Amino acid sequence: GYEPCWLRYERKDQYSRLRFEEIVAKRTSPIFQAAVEELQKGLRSMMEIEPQVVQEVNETANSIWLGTLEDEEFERPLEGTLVHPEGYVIRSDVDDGPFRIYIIGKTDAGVLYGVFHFLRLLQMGENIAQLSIIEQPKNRLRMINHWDNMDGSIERGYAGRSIFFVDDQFVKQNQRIKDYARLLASVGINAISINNVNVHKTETKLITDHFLPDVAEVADIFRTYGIKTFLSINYASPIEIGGLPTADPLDPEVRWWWKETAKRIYQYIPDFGGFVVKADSEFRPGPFTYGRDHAEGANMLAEALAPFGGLVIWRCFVYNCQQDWRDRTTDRAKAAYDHFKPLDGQFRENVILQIKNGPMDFQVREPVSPLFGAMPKTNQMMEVQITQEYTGQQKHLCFLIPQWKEVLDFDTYAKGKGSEVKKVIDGSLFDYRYSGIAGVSNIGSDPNWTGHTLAQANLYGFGRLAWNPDLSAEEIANEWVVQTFGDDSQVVETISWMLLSSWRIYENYTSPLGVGWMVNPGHHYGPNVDGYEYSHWGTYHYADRDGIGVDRTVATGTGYTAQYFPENAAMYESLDTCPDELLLFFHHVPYTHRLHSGETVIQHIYNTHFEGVEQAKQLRKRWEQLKGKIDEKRYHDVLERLTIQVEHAKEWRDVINTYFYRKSGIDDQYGRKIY
Amino acid sequence: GYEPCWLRYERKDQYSRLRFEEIVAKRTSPIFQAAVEELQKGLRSMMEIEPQVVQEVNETANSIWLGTLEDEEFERPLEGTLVHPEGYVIRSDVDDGPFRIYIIGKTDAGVLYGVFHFLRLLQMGENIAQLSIIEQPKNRLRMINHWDNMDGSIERGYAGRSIFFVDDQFVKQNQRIKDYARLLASVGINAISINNVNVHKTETKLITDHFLPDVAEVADIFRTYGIKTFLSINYASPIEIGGLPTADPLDPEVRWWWKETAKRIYQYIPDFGGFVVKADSEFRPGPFTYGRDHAEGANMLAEALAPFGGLVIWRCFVYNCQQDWRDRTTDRAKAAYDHFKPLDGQFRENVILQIKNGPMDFQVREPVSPLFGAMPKTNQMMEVQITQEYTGQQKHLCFLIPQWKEVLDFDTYAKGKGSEVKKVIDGSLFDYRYSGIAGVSNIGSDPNWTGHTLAQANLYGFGRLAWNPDLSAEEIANEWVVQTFGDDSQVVETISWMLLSSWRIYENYTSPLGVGWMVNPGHHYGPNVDGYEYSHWGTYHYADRDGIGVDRTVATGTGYTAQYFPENAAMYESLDTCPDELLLFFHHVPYTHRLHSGETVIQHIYNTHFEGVEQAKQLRKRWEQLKGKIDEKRYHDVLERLTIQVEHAKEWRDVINTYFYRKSGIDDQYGRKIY
Ligand SMILES: O=C(O)[C@H]1O[C@@H](O)[C@H](O)[C@@H](O)[C@@H]1O
Ligand SMILES: O=C(O)[C@H]1O[C@@H](O)[C@H](O)[C@@H](O)[C@@H]1O
Repeated sequence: GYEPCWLRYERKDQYSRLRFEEIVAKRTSPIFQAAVEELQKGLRSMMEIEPQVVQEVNETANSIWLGTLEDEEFERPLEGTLVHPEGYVIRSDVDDGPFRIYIIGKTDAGVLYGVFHFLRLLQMGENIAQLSIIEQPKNRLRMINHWDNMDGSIERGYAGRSIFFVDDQFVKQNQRIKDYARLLASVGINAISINNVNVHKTETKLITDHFLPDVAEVADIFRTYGIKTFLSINYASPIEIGGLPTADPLDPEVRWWWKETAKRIYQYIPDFGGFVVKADSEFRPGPFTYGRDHAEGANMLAEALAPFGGLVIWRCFVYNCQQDWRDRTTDRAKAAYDHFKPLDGQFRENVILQIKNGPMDFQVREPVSPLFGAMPKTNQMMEVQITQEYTGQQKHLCFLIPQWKEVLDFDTYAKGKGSEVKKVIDGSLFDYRYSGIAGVSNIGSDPNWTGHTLAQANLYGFGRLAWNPDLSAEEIANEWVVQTFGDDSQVVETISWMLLSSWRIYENYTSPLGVGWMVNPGHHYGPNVDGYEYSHWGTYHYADRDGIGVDRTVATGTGYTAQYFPENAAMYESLDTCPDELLLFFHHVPYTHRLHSGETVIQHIYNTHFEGVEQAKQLRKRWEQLKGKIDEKRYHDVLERLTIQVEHAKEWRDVINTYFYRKSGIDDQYGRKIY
Repeated sequence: GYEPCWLRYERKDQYSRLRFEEIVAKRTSPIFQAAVEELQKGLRSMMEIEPQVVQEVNETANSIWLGTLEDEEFERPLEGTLVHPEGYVIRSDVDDGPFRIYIIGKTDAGVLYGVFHFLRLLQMGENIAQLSIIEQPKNRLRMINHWDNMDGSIERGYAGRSIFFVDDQFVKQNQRIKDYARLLASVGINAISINNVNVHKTETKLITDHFLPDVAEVADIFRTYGIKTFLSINYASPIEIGGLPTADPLDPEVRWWWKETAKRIYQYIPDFGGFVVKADSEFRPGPFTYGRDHAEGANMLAEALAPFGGLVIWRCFVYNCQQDWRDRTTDRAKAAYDHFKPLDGQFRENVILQIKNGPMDFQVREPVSPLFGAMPKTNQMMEVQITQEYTGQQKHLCFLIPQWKEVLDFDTYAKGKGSEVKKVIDGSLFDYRYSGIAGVSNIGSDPNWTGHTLAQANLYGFGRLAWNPDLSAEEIANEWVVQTFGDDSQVVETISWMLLSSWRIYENYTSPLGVGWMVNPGHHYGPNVDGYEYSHWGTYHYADRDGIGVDRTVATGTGYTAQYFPENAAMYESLDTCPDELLLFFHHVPYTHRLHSGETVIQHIYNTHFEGVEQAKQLRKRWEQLKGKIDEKRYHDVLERLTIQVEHAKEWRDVINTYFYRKSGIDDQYGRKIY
């Protein structure tokens, strides 16, 4: 019914087989059982072998051994250096006898991640005669957030309907949820929230007996793949389901009601991860409704979960969603830092502030949120958007891994040089107890799971970066393409090229120089330069007949640059050093202002919009050269979306070029067609 | 549960009573019974009298006599001149004996309209000692179109939910539908379509046995008040409910299926009015879907209804709803004439083309649709929009009667001078068998029926103009206000002033000089200059840094002016004679172009937007001076909307002024505040 994505386990030829007679499973916990089952599946499918599962080694049998440190006869120095619970070692025995592969995990989940790594090696055709591998995740939380509603819709879902819910209930049975867990665990994802952060009427009851048995069945499947389950919650639940007159977190009965709710959930799900919370945002209720701050409001929930080891993931996407467009002092980009930096040191230790990559809202380019690096005493995790709300909605190709690496490698200088975002959220810089990264799911019930076949690369790559942010975009694309489309070197170079250039191509024909937006309101797809320009969401470009851009300087504008540490604040504050790609985010400038590229701002706009369309056509041409080397169905699936992309890109190009010709009155340098 | 609107029948003082002992009802048909009942109701409520109903006159009793010509002992010369079936005469007997009032109708419905006229006279405090009145409607069809959906919603409904439907069924019982019929009949409305022109899945079945008993119960109530019932239909019904493979009107089985459907409906409703049809518009299905023209498609339905006397009301709101904004040759304003003028002479005589007042879509100002006067061989009726989709959505006050009179009195010169639109649609100019006017309903389940209490004036005035287009706006406002709020001369002058100036006030702060639109897409409420400017609906202003407007001239633009007869075409074709209020509909001009008013276009925009807000404040101030002379509830109801209006008007003013300062770079002459 659906694609295997990157877990194809394609049958090898006769020159690429392995000889094994036994799999040694030293434990029989559900996680180990899932790990053995994946190994049997991959070996049968790739190697056409079915080794017998045993729980003690046969000293003359060729085998793969699965165990933790405490199951080892001899604990060797490599595995002895593991410190992370989900770490593992893979090593080939250097005896001249039988062939042995040891997969040694610090814990059961480490064996599962090691089993997927070993199968990854086989899919990629790597020689395993002499493996010596050690792997430990850098981020403790490696999470997916679902925006799924129980009516089956998905908020900002471009890949079909919910695979969890339909008709205000759980889908019964679950085979697809198991394969989804396999996919998530294969790239190391260890946590999931199954319901929309906008928690509506039915979804509020997910924390009540009416639905907890269903929640628990889903949690049972994920637990087997090392994944902890979370629920997004309605902060006003004490009123809406508890019959309380208030949801004030300082009200004693409210506090008790959340404690009782927590106790009840842990009776159904003893390892429940915790709650995700959108509060006091976009008209969703929160502590502010009762005159309290977010430390008071998070802490109350945190105390309810604390006896059970749960976590509060408190989202920092908070801002004035009723801004007066006339008010040029108010800057939405400043809101999250101004709201949360003052609260550093006031939160309970099982609270994690979840912060999007940028301070606005997942635009094709945004500078990094200044909150990263600014709260040494508070756990932080980054939120990225795998579903492409403003990056093409899986109609346009957009591999997001390069952008995420830019954010992850951005140096905040919080503790001087070498204070990259990745060190903030991996908890090493400030010693955070809990931290990491989360991504808003791009899947849905479409058979290819992500809408665009090539958007599978974004779910894959999210997981790889969450495991190790230092992985290059090039090697992540290489692994994904080889596993999903095979190892033909023309196929590999071509799709890797498409992926790696796709984000830049889409940026080129959409909003210029980091100013964001210029999208149709509502569904957010396609060009509309003035779409929100006189609205109340805080999203303005201020374009007029002379110039464009948001003045966020301290010298003459909103002062947003001061939220950065001095090295970055100065870079952005000055007109002459601000990087071109963010210029209009930080400065209001005349259309004739000359960029570092030598282009005027206006001619830059024309150039990237004309040239972006030419690059999308090139994306399609290169895919077409792969006909015959890709199966017909996926070939045509992707080709159809690239053609949709090329046609829509022409619209972006012409709407933006005409808008700006109409305003600026300045013609294209090269005389190209502006309507 | 709801307001009586203009049928308050307020108790008179002791110096304003009438003495009657009998009502003489010469017939006992349902219409007469409804007429007697209304007279008893009004006399009891106003006069505190309950004359006995009798069916033969008592020669010594003071009485009101109700009958048709054939019930008269003596048929007098006045009533003898009646020719229209719904005409009536009211005359006081000039005998010195008992007091007698005769209400003599050409038919039963004429007696009902005469009964409402007589009660209108009493409400207004007129001396009835010596009445001699003759009244005959000018428009044969005086119709209301409902945009009600069976889920209870109303498309472009700003006055609550449907009073007909809820939960995909009919509301059972019906008292409110009876009072609604009383209101419609009091202003002479004689036809109604109860369901949205956009006919969705459930609504398609309104022509099937599953719902026809319900339709018929509603039709029974309306029939008693002289109103014929119509249904809007889904042109694709032969496929969606009939199981046919096509809905091609030339397919023999499709033709038969509509004949059978017509026969079945007339078994439930023997005087069924007919069908309203939106076809080949806004993605709704029609003949074009099968490669046929609208004469072929209307005629097929017309033949199905013909044996039963039904009518096909075929809407002319047809256009390219997938226009390329780049294509400046295509002009949505030309579409209806180009589609239907070629078909003159091809339609069956029980087809009526229903044409909106203007060629775009009910904007605050549009020139008159050129189809009026252009089809001597085809019945035409005009469609107006009583619900205020683009004229303030009943948040802003907008009495539409002055605009409708401008359209009605517009001289097409189709047969030389004196070829006003009103003569086209009343059928006198071309001898149409069936013709008239329809209005899209502004009511809903709100207790005050129209959302804005003062929008009741629009339903009232629609009906009065449909009866007699020559009535002045001043006397319609005077009648409505006196009946709804009483006769205090400060109350009367004030509300009449508010009504009569409201449309101009709202135009002043919305789109300038007839160009239309500049509304938020989707719900269509409030300012958004570029809202549809790069969309596919054909609605562009072409504003740039130098100028604005649609060039619809023959000399250099779309040639739309040529659709008018020569006298109007030349007026609009020339830059110097085109009236200011339509200038940007017809010409693209520089912001510095000087109007007949002496204003430049840009300064005109600034002036009317600043001054419009000052006029809305004045609307509120004048209503406030009426406190104490209006009941508290309606006083506060209206005041709340006027305050909403004033605040929203400030938004319109500032968004449009800033947009145009940003584009034009030209400051306000007077130095007023432009953000
Ligand atoms: O992050 C959030 O909560 C919000 O992000 C926006 O990008 C999106 O339009 C919303 O659907 C969502 O609820
Ligand atoms: O007249 C029509 O059919 C259409 O008129 C528009 O003014 C309105 O936006 C639509 O809701 C409607 O269906």
